Amino acid sequence: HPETLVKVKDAEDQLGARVGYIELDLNSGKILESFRPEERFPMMSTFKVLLCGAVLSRVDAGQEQLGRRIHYSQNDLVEYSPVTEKHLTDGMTVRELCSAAITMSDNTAANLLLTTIGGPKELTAFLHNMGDHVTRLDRWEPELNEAIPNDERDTTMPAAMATTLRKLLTGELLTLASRQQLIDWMEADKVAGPLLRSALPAGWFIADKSGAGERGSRGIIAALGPDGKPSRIVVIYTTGSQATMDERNRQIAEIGASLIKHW
Ligand SMILES: *[B]([O])([O])[C]([C]C1=[C][C]=[C]C(C([O])=O)=C1[O])[N]C([C])=O
Repeated sequence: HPETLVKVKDAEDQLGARVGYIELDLNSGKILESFRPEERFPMMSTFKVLLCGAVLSRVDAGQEQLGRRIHYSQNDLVEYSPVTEKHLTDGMTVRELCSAAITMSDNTAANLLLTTIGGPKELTAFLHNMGDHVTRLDRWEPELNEAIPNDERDTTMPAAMATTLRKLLTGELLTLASRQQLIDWMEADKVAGPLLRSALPAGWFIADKSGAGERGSRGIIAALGPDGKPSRIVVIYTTGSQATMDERNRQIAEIGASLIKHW
């Protein structure tokens, strides 16, 4: 809805930064609405969904186990390791790691998982194989959140990320069981409260993943819909603002409010 585009532009004005936006029909893959769909934005922690996706494909293929336990040490600990830092002694399973990386945005959990699949280059190659020739992971946590202007490293495009997420959630790429596992993690998200979630009406379905970074970067990817089921993919990225975290949260939630309102 064009009225949503009005809010998006309003957001750019409010934040004094670029905003990338996309609304995608889950079933058909049709673009319902877009704003700078083909400009690059830093993915930040939104990439964690893609990471667990690659992990799940490995599991499906017998190359990995959800139950496998990983034993890391204090040396692996990076800033923003709310969960990992609590299990230093016993380690954590692949399952718990994906859960932490997604539901809590745990940075260490991501690096550990990155290691198991062969690093950024491997994640990148996974994406490329599934038809996404744009999205790219170049660094590890937490350097990937650098967001230097004009840098292509660790970026995606709103259209690329939307279509990729769609393939992941509804394609033949993952077994049905893995798909669900993926959705289950996004659904249990615990740090995205002040974003789309704040405008969501009761009884609606939401599976999402947020992210933040330097240079006022903030973003969210999500599958949502009325009646406990998703029917649309929404991707929102911003970068360059000198605004506070709170002001960035508000604009995102206001965009959400508009999209819901004009559903
Ligand atoms: B992520 O954006 O790569 C990473 C970890 C992260 C920490 C706190 C809150 C969020 C969010 O809103 O989802 C995160 O993603 N960001 C940094 C700066 O390390």
